[PDB]
Amino acid sequence: QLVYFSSSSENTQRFIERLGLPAVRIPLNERERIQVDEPYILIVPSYGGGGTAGAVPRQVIRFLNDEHNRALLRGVIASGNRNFGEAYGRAGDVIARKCGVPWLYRFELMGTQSDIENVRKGVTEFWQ
Amino acid sequence: QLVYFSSSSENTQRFIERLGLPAVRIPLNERERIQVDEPYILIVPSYGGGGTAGAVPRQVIRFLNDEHNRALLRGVIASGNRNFGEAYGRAGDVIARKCGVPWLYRFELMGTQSDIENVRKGVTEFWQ
Amino acid sequence: ISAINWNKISDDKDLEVWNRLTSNFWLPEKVPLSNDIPAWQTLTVVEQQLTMRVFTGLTLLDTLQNVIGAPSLMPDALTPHEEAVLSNISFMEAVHARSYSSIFSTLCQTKDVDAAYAWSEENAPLQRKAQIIQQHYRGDDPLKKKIASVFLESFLFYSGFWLPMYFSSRGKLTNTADLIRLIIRDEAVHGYYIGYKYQKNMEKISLGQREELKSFAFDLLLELYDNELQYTDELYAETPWADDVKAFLCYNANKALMNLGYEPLFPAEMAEVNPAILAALS
Amino acid sequence: SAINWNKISDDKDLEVWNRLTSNFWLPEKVPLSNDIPAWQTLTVVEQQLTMRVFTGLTLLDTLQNVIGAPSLMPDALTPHEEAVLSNISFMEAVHARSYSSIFSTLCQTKDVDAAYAWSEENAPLQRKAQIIQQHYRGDDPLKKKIASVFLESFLFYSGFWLPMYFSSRGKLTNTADLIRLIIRDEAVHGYYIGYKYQKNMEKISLGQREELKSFAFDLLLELYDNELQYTDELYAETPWADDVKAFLCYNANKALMNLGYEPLFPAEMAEVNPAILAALSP
Ligand SMILES: Cc1cc2nc3c(=O)[nH]c(=O)nc-3n(C[C@H](O)[C@H](O)[C@H](O)COP(=O)(O)O)c2cc1C
Ligand SMILES: Cc1cc2nc3c(=O)[nH]c(=O)nc-3n(C[C@H](O)[C@H](O)[C@H](O)COP(=O)(O)O)c2cc1C
Ligand SMILES: [Mn+2]
Ligand SMILES: [Mn+2]
Ligand SMILES: [Mn+2]
Ligand SMILES: [Mn+2]
Repeated sequence: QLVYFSSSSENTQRFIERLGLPAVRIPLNERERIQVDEPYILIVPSYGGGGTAGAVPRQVIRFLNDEHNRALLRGVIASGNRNFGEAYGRAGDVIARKCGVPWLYRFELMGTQSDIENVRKGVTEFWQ
Repeated sequence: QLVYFSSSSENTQRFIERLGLPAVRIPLNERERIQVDEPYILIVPSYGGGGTAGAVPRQVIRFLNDEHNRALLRGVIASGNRNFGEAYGRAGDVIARKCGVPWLYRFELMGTQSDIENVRKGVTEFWQ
Repeated sequence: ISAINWNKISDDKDLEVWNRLTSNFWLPEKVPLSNDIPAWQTLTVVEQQLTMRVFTGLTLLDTLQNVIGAPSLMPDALTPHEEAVLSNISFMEAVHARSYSSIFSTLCQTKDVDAAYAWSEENAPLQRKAQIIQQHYRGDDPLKKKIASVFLESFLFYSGFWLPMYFSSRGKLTNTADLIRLIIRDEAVHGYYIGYKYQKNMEKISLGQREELKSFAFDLLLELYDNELQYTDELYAETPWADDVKAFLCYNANKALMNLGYEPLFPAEMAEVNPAILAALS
Repeated sequence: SAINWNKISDDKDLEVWNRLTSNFWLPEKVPLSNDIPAWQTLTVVEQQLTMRVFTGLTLLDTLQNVIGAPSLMPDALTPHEEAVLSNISFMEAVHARSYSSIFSTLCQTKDVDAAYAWSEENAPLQRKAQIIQQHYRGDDPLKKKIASVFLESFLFYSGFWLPMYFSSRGKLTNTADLIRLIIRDEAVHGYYIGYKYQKNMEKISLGQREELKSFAFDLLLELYDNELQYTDELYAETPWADDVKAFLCYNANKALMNLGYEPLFPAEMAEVNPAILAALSP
């Protein structure tokens, strides 16, 4: 299973529609909180800009500070843009360093055809 | 005698045209240098903005660091804008504190009618 | 459209003002506004309403300078370097407008802010003012726009800017005053620069046209002046400070005229400011 | 009307306003002087190319400053949209100014002016400048946003390839730092203008979106073909021509994704040498 967040720009959203795999979306509305009952890989876009810790979106932090969802986290994939230098996919290693889970993949915006390809093959071989 | 500098905006120039008193202008062209053979009060606009020393215009420094002109300097009058807070008339007290000559007056832009009356009465009383 | 060369300057003032305005960069987040909360709590209801109505008014005019004012001056630039400076001016007008929202956010209650906004919408003198200014911006004469701009921020704005400067001298809302001083520092350079270019533009038109514009400016000034007296009277109606605000208006009107290359019009009596106000300014 | 930053319609305006403003920088904050020993080791061919690249980028950034961003302002959905566009506009001037900072520190005036004249004469560069300007003067708000996103998220990277290449060789590392600040701005610029294009797509009919999709890909390929020619004339005396073209295809796909479209160029066309991608993101 895959859990993801996407803003009103919906870049990561369109990545998962083109991916094909069944996934659950972390609500854009901050009041509504969603709960997961099975082990998952988290796909999160970066919004740091620099190094002021705010790379991970607020809706994800609220999702992950919940002990139920956090314990079921198995891996993380980060999206973003290479044009942000060292901060490209910053949300990835921040979640990976804090939770202890490994940082799996790294891609840009909606993902290229090579990206979807590598995430499809990557996820299945991860579970095995 | 009065010595003054004014930029291409000519705010100080129009104060002296409305002052009536005989005056000589420090050339706008940096290559052209002028020499003065009489004691004088210097009227100068401020171009600091903040506190990075560069309040005195470049053409005034080249006039002043010449030993001949510096010796005959007797006082300094600054122009500017109150909107620059503490830096209002910064070029005045920078020339004053360095050369040891007193800082006499402080006016805005082209100077008000009050300023012209205050400078006329001030100049005559200074030589006294 | 040519490739800009900052190492081939036609007018030295373009570089000087560019350098000044850019290195003067600031954001409302740089000022610790939340430290004014205790001082805000000690103000009377009258003083609180006045403050909110002053800034809601100033937000309109700075937005006007952001969207219509500074953009309308751009097609009439004499150098390419002038275009770039006007791009900065435009953006900083948005910062100016944005920072008034930072004050409401930190100090005021949402209900009262919206009431102050609705008060500014209904206020006739304010709307009449904004319609006159933008009428000239939508006009076809580039020189009248430059007059309107200088009059707006080097003169008209100071009916509202008086208030935080008064509070400053009383030791209240000192950080809000620090904010306003950053805006005022911007506007001095804005007026100087636009006024300078006004005079440069007049150097390529006939002498008869120059005299026609001098008559126009003084007529427009007195028109806006008479309307601002009405605006002051409605704002400061609950206070006994109107006469002191009007004195401060004439003082800046003279500076606005001097930005354009004209002599000050208002005599000492009318332009005599309370020394505490000038002290808070400097 | 008076802008209110506490009554945000689209939450994305405030996020982008905060990112772009707190990203503020000036070319003076980059130590370009430390690149002079590296510049003296570059060959005559390499130096000539460097200057021709930046004079071309100066024209295009000025176009974005003067016509580009200001032509998007009347077509804004929110008042906050206009304030962000003020910032983009201003920062295009900073971008264009920073290329002159490079010439001042490293290059010789006879060589710089020759490069400017070369850019005047160059046919593909002028063709690119004319085509983009043509859409800004147009009456269609949707095509303006397409042209703007294509220019700075795709076309620029034929020039931006060079500093990143030198960076991977350990040459002109401070110049590349400056470029990475421009690149960081443009990623946000393209994202935002692309995002606002998609919000504008909501109002036009289902069939009207299909015509814009056709237009976008037509414009992309018309500009892509023109950029191949521009690349060949720039990199004529160097074996790097084919590597720049791959870097163009890689960025063209990102330009499309900003607008919410599928990538067009396949992996084998858009495969960039890892050293160039490493210089962009360490
Ligand atoms: C304000 C802002 C900050 C961003 N910061 C980063 C960043 O630090 N690192 C990165 O790789 N991408 C960054 N991005 C790019 C986004 O990660 C990218 O556009 C992503 O596709 C957004 O996904 P979404 O549309 O699902 O929210 C930033 C974008 C914005 C608007
Ligand atoms: C870039 C710049 C910086 C300025 N800095 C100051 C200052 O630090 N203090 C001050 O009182 N006035 C300052 N001013 C205002 C000028 O001193 C004022 O406009 C003066 O009247 C100009 O006279 P001039 O036209 O003869 O050059 C500054 C003006 C500019 C354009
Ligand atoms: Mn303003
Ligand atoms: Mn202004
Ligand atoms: Mn740019
Ligand atoms: Mn841009």
